[PDB]
Amino acid sequence: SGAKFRISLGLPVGAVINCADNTGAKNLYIISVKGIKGRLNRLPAAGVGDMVMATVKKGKPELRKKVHPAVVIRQRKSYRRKDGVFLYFEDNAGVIVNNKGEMKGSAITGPVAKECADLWPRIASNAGSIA
Amino acid sequence: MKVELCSFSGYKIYPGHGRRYARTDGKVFQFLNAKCESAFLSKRNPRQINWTVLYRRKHKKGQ
Amino acid sequence: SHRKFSAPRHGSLGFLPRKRSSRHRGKVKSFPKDDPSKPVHLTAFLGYKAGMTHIVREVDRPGSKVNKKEVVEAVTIVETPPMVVVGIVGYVETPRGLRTFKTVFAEHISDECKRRFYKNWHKSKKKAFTKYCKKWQDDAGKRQLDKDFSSMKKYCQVIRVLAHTQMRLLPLRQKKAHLMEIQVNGGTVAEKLDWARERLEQQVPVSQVFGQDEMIDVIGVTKGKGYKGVTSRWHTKKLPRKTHRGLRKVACIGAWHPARVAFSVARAGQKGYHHRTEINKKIYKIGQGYLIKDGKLIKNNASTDYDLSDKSINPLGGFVHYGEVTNDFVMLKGCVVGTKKRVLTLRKSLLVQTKRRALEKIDLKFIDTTSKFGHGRFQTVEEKKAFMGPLKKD
RNA sequence: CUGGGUCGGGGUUUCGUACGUAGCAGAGCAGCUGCUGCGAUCUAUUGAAAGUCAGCCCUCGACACAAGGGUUUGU
RNA sequence: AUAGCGACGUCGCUUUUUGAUCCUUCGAUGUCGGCUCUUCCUAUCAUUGUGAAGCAGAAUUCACCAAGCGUUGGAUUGUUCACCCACUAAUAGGGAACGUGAGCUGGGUUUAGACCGUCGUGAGACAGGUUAGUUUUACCCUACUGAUGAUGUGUUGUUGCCAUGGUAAUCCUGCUCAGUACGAGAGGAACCGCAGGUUCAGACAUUUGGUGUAUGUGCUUGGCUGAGGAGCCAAUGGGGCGAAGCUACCAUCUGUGGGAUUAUGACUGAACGCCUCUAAGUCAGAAUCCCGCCCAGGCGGAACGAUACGGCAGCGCCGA
RNA sequence: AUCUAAUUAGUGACGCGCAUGAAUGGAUGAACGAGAUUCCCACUGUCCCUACCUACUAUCCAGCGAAACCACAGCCAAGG
RNA sequence: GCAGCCGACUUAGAACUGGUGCGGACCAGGGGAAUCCG
RNA sequence: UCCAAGGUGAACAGCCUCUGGCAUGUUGGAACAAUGUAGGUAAGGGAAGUCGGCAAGCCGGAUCCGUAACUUCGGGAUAA
Ligand SMILES: [Mg+2]
Ligand SMILES: [Mg+2]
Ligand SMILES: [Mg+2]
Ligand SMILES: [Mg+2]
Ligand SMILES: [Mg+2]
Ligand SMILES: [Mg+2]
Ligand SMILES: [Mg+2]
Ligand SMILES: [Mg+2]
Ligand SMILES: [Mg+2]
Ligand SMILES: [Mg+2]
Ligand SMILES: [Mg+2]
Ligand SMILES: [Mg+2]
Ligand SMILES: [Mg+2]
Ligand SMILES: [Mg+2]
Ligand SMILES: [Mg+2]
Ligand SMILES: [Mg+2]
Ligand SMILES: [Mg+2]
Ligand SMILES: [Mg+2]
Ligand SMILES: [Mg+2]
Ligand SMILES: [Mg+2]
Ligand SMILES: [Mg+2]
Ligand SMILES: [Mg+2]
Ligand SMILES: [Mg+2]
Ligand SMILES: [Mg+2]
Ligand SMILES: [Mg+2]
Ligand SMILES: [Mg+2]
Ligand SMILES: [Mg+2]
Ligand SMILES: [Mg+2]
Ligand SMILES: [Mg+2]
Ligand SMILES: [Mg+2]
Ligand SMILES: [Mg+2]
Ligand SMILES: [Mg+2]
Ligand SMILES: [Mg+2]
Ligand SMILES: [Mg+2]
Ligand SMILES: [Mg+2]
Ligand SMILES: [Mg+2]
Ligand SMILES: [Mg+2]
Ligand SMILES: [Mg+2]
Repeated sequence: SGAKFRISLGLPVGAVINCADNTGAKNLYIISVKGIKGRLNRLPAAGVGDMVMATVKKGKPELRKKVHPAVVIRQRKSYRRKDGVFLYFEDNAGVIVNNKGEMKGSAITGPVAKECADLWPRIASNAGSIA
Repeated sequence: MKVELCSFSGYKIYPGHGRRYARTDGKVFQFLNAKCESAFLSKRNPRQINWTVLYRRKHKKGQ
Repeated sequence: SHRKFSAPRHGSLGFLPRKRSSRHRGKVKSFPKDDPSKPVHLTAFLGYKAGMTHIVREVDRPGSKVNKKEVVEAVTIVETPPMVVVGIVGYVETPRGLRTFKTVFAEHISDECKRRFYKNWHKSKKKAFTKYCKKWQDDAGKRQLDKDFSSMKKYCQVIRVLAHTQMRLLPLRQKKAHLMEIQVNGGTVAEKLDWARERLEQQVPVSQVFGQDEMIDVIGVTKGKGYKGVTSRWHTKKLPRKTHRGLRKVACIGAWHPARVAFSVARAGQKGYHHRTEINKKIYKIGQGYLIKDGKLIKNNASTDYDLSDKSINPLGGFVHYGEVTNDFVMLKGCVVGTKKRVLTLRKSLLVQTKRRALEKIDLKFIDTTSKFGHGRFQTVEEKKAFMGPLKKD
């Protein structure tokens, strides 16, 4: 019912992030950010809880040389909650999902940001820890 | 509000200030400012930093 | 040939003469529209920018996550000591505009107000209004100005109270008080005038001009930045590193056959110190100044009903580059134009607002008073001493 | 009898615990028959020392200074 | 036949393709692209308002007013072109000396060095390929950006008016409506609310981040002042932390109302006994237009204050 | 075919070779190259997307002081 | 084979110790897989 | 062309000093705007920039381990 608030975005196109699931992929090469219109010379960038297109540069052979939708769950750029706390994680990590939203994998390693959790309910179910 | 303590310095965190930090294995930590944050990231032990509440408590200073 | 790739133009031509403002005090270009139905009231005020701080407040808006939650918001402190009303000026509509008709001044004018009439108070003999003031204590002058009041009532359609601020109470170097004309919006001209004629040479606090959780406009002058290049004046794209004759420039001024530099092309020059009017700033708190109540003074003008402390709005060590505020102030959400200790004009909203944001009630539960002269750590000196314990200095 | 200015004093804040002195604290080592010397470092004095408007806040402490100088302007 | 197309014909428009010519320039107008930046056109891709479908809904076609606002990020290539990946609401087309080299770059063409293929007996040639190859000058005039000032009101000052210019906001998603209208089913809307976001604009520093020669405070290398203490030199010795100040969609705040009307749909109503939105008269009507809000303030005005000694004097008003 | 999400690039093959080919030398090749190309790791202000700091300038002043260039000069729209 | 007296820079090992900092300034090779040519 | 101190250090390297020499390189003062020239530092990303990783940045000394394909058997090699 409530769309996500604007948060700082620190993952432009061309960033490789950890893949925190059991799909076998170990990398996620951000390809483009869904819902981004952009302007001249402006790289599309993604933050926590944003669906992106990604390719696997290191992992199971059948997951490579292909384009997968993915969702970013942890970022290292500090972002400001509306309650006034600046939060940033240890690493940039995401999971592989399809267009509908449910994960391709089954479990998530490490914490999951609250912004991702309340926006993608299916990921929150598998999230071991929150925020 | 939830007035709360700094992970490294042990001071009092007020709602507008400070910075939150989340490690890959959970264990959410909280820092008063970049001073304490950089000390914690460089893995300085608070017991040997003089201006820390942990150091003062361990050396029984004050009271 | 056309542009291969399109892009919105940099900057706005709506603020085109990017020159230093010809005035230092914000000018009210348009007052709220008058209607005789409402009772008489002022429409503007003068304050001084002091600083910014946090507030923690509960949010009441169904639909969003912040509903029934609490958030922190930046607020700006504006010190507003009560104004002094020292005249009234009438205006009559003409086919050529709105021409001033007559001004009437009070008998007693403070020397801090008379400072404004002199470019050098020290060498002057302070002779302003000395002969004018004699019109009030003689029958000739009394019947001279009473029919003037009558003529203003008969022929004037706009009445503006000429009122000056009171810089004696401010912690500033300046003693020359500002003054301005605040239009009076209310009933017909007769009562609109015979209501100001007794407000003459009297106090007007901001609490009876504005109210809480009201949306107002702030008119001021931006912070000056001096001569700036194009890449900082207009935020154009920076040229690549291989450029020969500098890279913080604009590559192509214009085409050939227009044969001139158009006014729409970004050029280097003056940045800052511009006149700006920002609308829809919400009052959060109309504070109450220091006052002596039975010997001791009341100082807890920053104590909420959820905090119950004895801390003033002043932070530890006072406001940086301004001082400490001891008069009634106004707390505005967000940032406002100008620098520290800069004079600001508060103006009532020109628009009628029926929106959740405009009509939202405000109930603070915490005002941050930690030091701004660095990373503040303690709200008040008492709690700082309680935490620290005794020191070597005592 | 008012004004700013300089200095000083507090407030805030930055860094992190000064010199000296003391210690049966100190890897040990040398000399004199337990004592005396060298010894990075450690503990106490010591949230100590130092800086803090030059564009931070308050002072009512001290000091001198401030009733000036020049050029013009008439319906 | 004419929702949508349209053969065989036939009439036009444009100078964003190429030709044709050789009028200007050979005592030289710097000759491809890309980057940057502004403005303009409409032959409208999207958005606003409409009309028509072989328009049930959804989607999609055709047409009208319309250029206000948008029209992206990349792989390959010197490319213009082209193709592909992805996002999007859409990834429409063009002009401005095939805009823009005293703005850049110089990858390509186009000197001199070389290599290969074909041609030539040969020197050499090749809109064949390849590699390396100096990109000069503004202090003048104007234009433009800002900064003093001039101009009259007797001199000055304060408060003001607005003639004129400029002008700015834009699009999307979620929720609800609603699994509803519609439809056999599959599917599947809309307005009104509510919460947000994109691009743009104007600010600002509480907070987060950046800078840091307060050369502020510790640490530390080499040398130097006999040593301690205190310091200094190494073109900022190096390195932690850092006040203030600047500063970031890398933080935070704000972004508006009317009027006449276009297309179109209508009312009354003749011409033409009926009919007709039109002839006379009348109505609703929009990202358009104009103004408001906002920025500047005219060889444009207004109201008001004070208006030059006490030895001299200068002044103002009056003495029809 | 491989490399990429995507490759007029690169590499490996195919050979009907406009117009390859044997001291006008053919093929290969360790070591070397301020030689020409492609990809990968690391690194980074090249970029997203800019900001701040320092030194010398530029700026103003005292003194001292040229040159290029110059028909006359210098606000525009359209017309011819 | 021992005793006494002089001595020049090295190398290795150990303990203690500092806020993990130690070629602390200065000096001071980025790397790998390939193709073409010589 | 000849003479050539001390410390650090492999070193006649770089940095500091002594004997000897000099007065900042044909002017000074006040400011600290833009744009430059020469140095630096930047959150998150890490070549997405560009014809092209141009420029800048990473590594860097010494000691102890370890060191591949290929090879003209010498090397590659301070490989990594
Ligand atoms: Mg680009
Ligand atoms: Mg275009
Ligand atoms: Mg160049
Ligand atoms: Mg501060
Ligand atoms: Mg020319
Ligand atoms: Mg020429
Ligand atoms: Mg049209
Ligand atoms: Mg040119
Ligand atoms: Mg070339
Ligand atoms: Mg050649
Ligand atoms: Mg000059
Ligand atoms: Mg206008
Ligand atoms: Mg800050
Ligand atoms: Mg900081
Ligand atoms: Mg800072
Ligand atoms: Mg010492
Ligand atoms: Mg030297
Ligand atoms: Mg730092
Ligand atoms: Mg209307
Ligand atoms: Mg009509
Ligand atoms: Mg109408
Ligand atoms: Mg490539
Ligand atoms: Mg091949
Ligand atoms: Mg042959
Ligand atoms: Mg032969
Ligand atoms: Mg041959
Ligand atoms: Mg001079
Ligand atoms: Mg080969
Ligand atoms: Mg050779
Ligand atoms: Mg010098
Ligand atoms: Mg000299
Ligand atoms: Mg000389
Ligand atoms: Mg010289
Ligand atoms: Mg960075
Ligand atoms: Mg980093
Ligand atoms: Mg590109
Ligand atoms: Mg290089
Ligand atoms: Mg090798």
